[PDB]
Amino acid sequence: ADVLVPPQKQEILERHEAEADAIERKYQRGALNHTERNESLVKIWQDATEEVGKALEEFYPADNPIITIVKSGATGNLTQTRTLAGMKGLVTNPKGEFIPRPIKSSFREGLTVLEYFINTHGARKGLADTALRTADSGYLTRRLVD
Amino acid sequence: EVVYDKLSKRQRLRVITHEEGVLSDGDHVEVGDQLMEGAADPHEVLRVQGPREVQIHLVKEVQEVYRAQGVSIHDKHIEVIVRQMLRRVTIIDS
Amino acid sequence: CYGRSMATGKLVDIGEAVGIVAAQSIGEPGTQLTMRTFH
Amino acid sequence: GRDYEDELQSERDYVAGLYARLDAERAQSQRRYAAALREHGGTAVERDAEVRALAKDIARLNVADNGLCFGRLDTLDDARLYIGRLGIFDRDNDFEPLLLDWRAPMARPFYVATAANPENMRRRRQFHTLGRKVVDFTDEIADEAAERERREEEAYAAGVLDLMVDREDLMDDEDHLLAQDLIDAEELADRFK
Ligand SMILES: [Mg+2]
Repeated sequence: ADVLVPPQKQEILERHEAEADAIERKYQRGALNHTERNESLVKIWQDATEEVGKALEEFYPADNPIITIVKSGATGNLTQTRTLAGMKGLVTNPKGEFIPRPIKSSFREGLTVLEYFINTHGARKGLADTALRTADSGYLTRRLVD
Repeated sequence: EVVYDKLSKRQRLRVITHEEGVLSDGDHVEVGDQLMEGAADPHEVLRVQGPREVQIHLVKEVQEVYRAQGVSIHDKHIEVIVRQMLRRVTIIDS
Repeated sequence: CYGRSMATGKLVDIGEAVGIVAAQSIGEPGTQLTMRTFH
Repeated sequence: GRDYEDELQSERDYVAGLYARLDAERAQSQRRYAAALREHGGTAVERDAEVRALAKDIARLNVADNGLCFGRLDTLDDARLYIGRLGIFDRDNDFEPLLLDWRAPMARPFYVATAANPENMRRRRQFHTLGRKVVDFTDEIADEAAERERREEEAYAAGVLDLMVDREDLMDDEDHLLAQDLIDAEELADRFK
């Protein structure tokens, strides 16, 4: 009841899903290739996430605790907030690649199962990448000190 | 006149940036000028510009890299790692 | 030539180490960057 | 030809519009990749992924900035299907195909030229564009060092790893993953050469 969902959201998703259907056609109609199709879908859903973000921060009040925790530079971004109240959005394969099946559900509306079994890949990937990042940093640093 | 005629079609050109399109013809280009969008060779710059345009080049590049990623560093910390890369000369003539 | 040590705000003091400070300042945020992949 | 001239000019306007569209998408992807590189809000993996993706995109765009359109395939059925070395669609008008890719299945009839055996193609114009302007209408109806080098690099990376703190010395919340058990000195050397 302070984590607010904007009401201009479902319209958006239906519009962009119609666009995605048009692309599915342009793929079945011999008019396009797989990977370029997935790229197009990615473009569309990124645009949709941006729209959701702008609408959200155009709808939240000015005195909300969350927006006040953010706008004061204390903690967080508007991506975290968008994902908590809007739509997590696209996520990654274990090979880094995106998936054209996005996550149209937030951490408040409640994720489904299969919108939740694709959110793990990147999590484990990152929890493993952190160490390699630290290693390359230590390498560069030891060299610059040498 | 000098010519660099092995220019891959992959790389496009240098954007003129004259107030914004591909490098034009019959245009002025100086000694220290580029001809294709990318990164040059510090050794090229040293052989054709010297030890004052290659150091600047390195600093500028490293700092613009560190600047397009959300980080804030000075240059007197980059120019201490550069000074330690042009303190030796290869001797052509004893 | 160095100038002022950003820590103090005044001019740098003779005998200070400034080649290590640079390496640390640099390689501290090296985690915040876009490294190559690992696959 | 007066008609040839009027056409050539119309096709040039069409290609210039395509190129302006391309430039707009180029600036868009560039800005998006920039502002994802800087902050992106989220965590590493998604940031790096979006970055690599928009980089692929900027490539896919620029690669075709000189000689985009290859020609036309005006079909028997009072219809056109332009061609080029990329894909471009009108996102508004239900993705009507303005420019197929030379790989597409619908763009295979750009290389079938028979003695009147066309699939559904009647006219075919292979444009002689230079880079950005249409010209022609073409109707077609010592293995000693390396050892020490690699071994010294292996040793340098092993020292790098031995330099970082270890689990017997950590001051963190809970034992997490660490450089010493995800990659080996030898790969940490391979990936800097
Ligand atoms: Mg902790």
